[PDB]
Amino acid sequence: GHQLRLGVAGLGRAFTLMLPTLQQDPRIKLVAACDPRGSARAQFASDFRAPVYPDIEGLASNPDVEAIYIASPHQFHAQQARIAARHGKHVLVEKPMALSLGDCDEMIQHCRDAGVHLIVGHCHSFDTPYLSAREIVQSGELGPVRMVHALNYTDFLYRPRRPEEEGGGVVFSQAAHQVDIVRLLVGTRVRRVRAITGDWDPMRPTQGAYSALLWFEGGAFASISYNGYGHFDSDEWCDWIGEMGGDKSPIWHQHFGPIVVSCERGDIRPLPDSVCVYADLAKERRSLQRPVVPRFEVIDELYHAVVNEIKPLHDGVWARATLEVCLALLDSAGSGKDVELP
Amino acid sequence: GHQLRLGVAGLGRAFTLMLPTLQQDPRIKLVAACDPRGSARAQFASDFRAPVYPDIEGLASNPDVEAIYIASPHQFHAQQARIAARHGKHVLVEKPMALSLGDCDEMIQHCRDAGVHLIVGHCHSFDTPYLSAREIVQSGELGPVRMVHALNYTDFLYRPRRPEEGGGVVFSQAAHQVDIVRLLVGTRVRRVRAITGDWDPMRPTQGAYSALLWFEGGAFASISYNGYGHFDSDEWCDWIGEMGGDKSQPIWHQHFGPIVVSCERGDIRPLPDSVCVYADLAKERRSLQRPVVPRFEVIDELYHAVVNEIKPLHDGVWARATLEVCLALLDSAGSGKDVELP
Ligand SMILES: NC(=O)c1ccc[n+]([C@@H]2O[C@H](COP(=O)([O-])OP(=O)(O)OC[C@H]3O[C@@H](n4cnc5c(N)ncnc54)[C@H](O)[C@@H]3O)[C@@H](O)[C@H]2O)c1
Ligand SMILES: NC(=O)c1ccc[n+]([C@@H]2O[C@H](COP(=O)([O-])OP(=O)(O)OC[C@H]3O[C@@H](n4cnc5c(N)ncnc54)[C@H](O)[C@@H]3O)[C@@H](O)[C@H]2O)c1
Ligand SMILES: O=C(O)c1cccc(O)c1
Ligand SMILES: O=C(O)c1cccc(O)c1
Repeated sequence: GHQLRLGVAGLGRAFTLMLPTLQQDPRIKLVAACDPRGSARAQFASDFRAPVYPDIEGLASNPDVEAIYIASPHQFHAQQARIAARHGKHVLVEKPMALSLGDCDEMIQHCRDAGVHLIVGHCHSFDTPYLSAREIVQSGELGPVRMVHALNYTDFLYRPRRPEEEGGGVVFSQAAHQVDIVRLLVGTRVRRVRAITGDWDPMRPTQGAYSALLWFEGGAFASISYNGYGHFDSDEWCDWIGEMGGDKSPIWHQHFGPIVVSCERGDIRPLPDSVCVYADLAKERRSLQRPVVPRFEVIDELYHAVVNEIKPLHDGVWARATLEVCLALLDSAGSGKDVELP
Repeated sequence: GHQLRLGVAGLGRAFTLMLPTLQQDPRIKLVAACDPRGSARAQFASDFRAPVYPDIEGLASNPDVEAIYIASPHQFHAQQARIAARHGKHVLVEKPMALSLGDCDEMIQHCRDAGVHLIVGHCHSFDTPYLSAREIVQSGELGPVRMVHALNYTDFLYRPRRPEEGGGVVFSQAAHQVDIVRLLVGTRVRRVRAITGDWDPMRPTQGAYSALLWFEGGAFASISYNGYGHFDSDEWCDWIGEMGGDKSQPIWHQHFGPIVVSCERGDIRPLPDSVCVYADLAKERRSLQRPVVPRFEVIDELYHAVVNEIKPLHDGVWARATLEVCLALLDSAGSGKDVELP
């Protein structure tokens, strides 16, 4: 109802990252959890005075549960979403939604059939500075987007959230956010992708870096670069605020590295603490409110979908679209040619 | 001799940009000029008490001239270099060397045959911060280059030098970018994929681009440029402008926008006032000396070529190679496909 009664499937790293949000947002009450590990279940029952289960059948069968947050490893998402849906539970599943388009399709179908909402976990494209930059684009204040340039230099490869890195770890985890933000901002279909990955650390035989071109319906183009190898830190270019809102040198908004949106008549630079507008008339630092609850935008989509029936932007269809781009990046770098997106 | 005796062909915008350099560098004496404009000739005779001519035949026939600086519009370069060479004058020609590979070939051949040195005008790849970053890469200190990311957001399209506008921002602006990237990686470009953007009717030329470059040995670069004068990426180069000025009279080095060089074991960020090295052990701001003469690196190549016979890095062959990449960018953007380089 007023307090969304949330069950959690998979009490891992994603869950723990999401916890301050679920704790501090007054719209959420944690009512149950499942986890195959006894020590996680035990932690949760203690922490939230709440029933726990070894699996999703148990969580999904608890009728007090209204919605299930899926933070299990990716290969259980499709199954866990299916079971939640069968039992009339709305679903918030972490990025990645799934690692195949087939899993995603099934997920969409099952939630569609059960008549429950399907929203995809935390993605940085939920972050207020991007929603706000999206608002500018959609307002027509600067005309349509023509070019987007995005870059993130991080230490993901060596100081990550571990179980995400199946090959292309930084694509499915890191490019997911980047592509999502770019899609949010441009607001049209990706039609073509061309990607180069870099992989130059034997100790870490996975792709740690990439550069990609994206062509969008309507003729806007994006370039996105990522480097996970932990040397230069591009938070220097985001007013020295880290990914999770923290100060580097009472939080600010989350972000995913320097991004410049070029509209026909001006540039938008979303920052963790403001949105900078460069138009031919004025140069503007437009203030943002400091978030009281981190990642509250995630809870907004969920709360409004379940309580008010408002179709959420970050649905299954949306997330599957980002997955498809991510698969296309990997195919492009792997094969050395363009991928065309239907 | 000790003072290189320099004739100037074409007293245009390039010349005037180069002038503080030619004035202040003690190795240079301006001894003669040609220009089809009587008012430019008159200005020069007055300023430098020096003989002037309507054309290159006159400048080339002055036997006191040791070297000729060609600052004429591009379509006269090949002819003016041919004539200089015929008369045993060394040649410094502005970027662009020429706009066709045929012109360039002729230029190389003529200077080769006459036994005179051929160097290509100012290019930002001459700038000390890049030479210094090059020194690090070539030293093996951080291992080979694996990735380069370069971007420049400027007001070129609307506040340019103006006789530089086919594909104006490619031949003028991407020339510097590609040159810097070539200098830094230090191997051949093998492949290019480019998108250009052109979204101002009042300015029906390409004002923006993003391109992928593959290099021999597997390094890749991505380069982005946007000339539409909104965001100003000098913000990311310690607020120092292209020509070394402060944008918050001793000045700093010249540059061509934010560049990050990823070597196998570290990143190099060349800045107008330092070279930042991010290696696994330490993060280092390596200081540079403030130049006494702007663009002295250009006079170093010329002076050392003519007086000491040291083959210059920025020769005709080198410059032609950047032109070839630039043609390839335009061909790639213009068509929907990769261009492979010989
Ligand atoms: N690591 C991150 O920061 C992060 C962020 C975004 C999304 N994700 C996604 O969420 C997934 C969950 O892993 P994590 O990164 O949160 O850390 P993690 O591996 O510590 O957490 C996953 C935990 O979920 C539990 N789980 C629940 N149901 C399960 C089932 N049926 N079978 C097996 N285990 C089950 C397991 O005990 C497992 O340890 C990741 O694989 C990734 O796909 C992770
Ligand atoms: N505009 C710049 O700042 C800049 C920078 C780098 C290189 N360049 C290159 O140098 C070229 C020179 O133009 P500019 O931009 O310096 O400005 P500009 O057009 O003011 O100067 C070029 C002048 O050279 C003179 N000239 C000399 N010999 C000539 C000849 N044989 N025929 C005709 N004119 C002759 C002309 O009077 C002409 O006006 C440009 O076209 C460009 O290719 C320009
Ligand atoms: O959504 C997240 O929790 C997250 C945070 C860090 C990186 C990543 O892959 C995802
Ligand atoms: O090399 C130059 O003199 C120059 C100066 C500014 C920008 C440009 O296109 C070229």
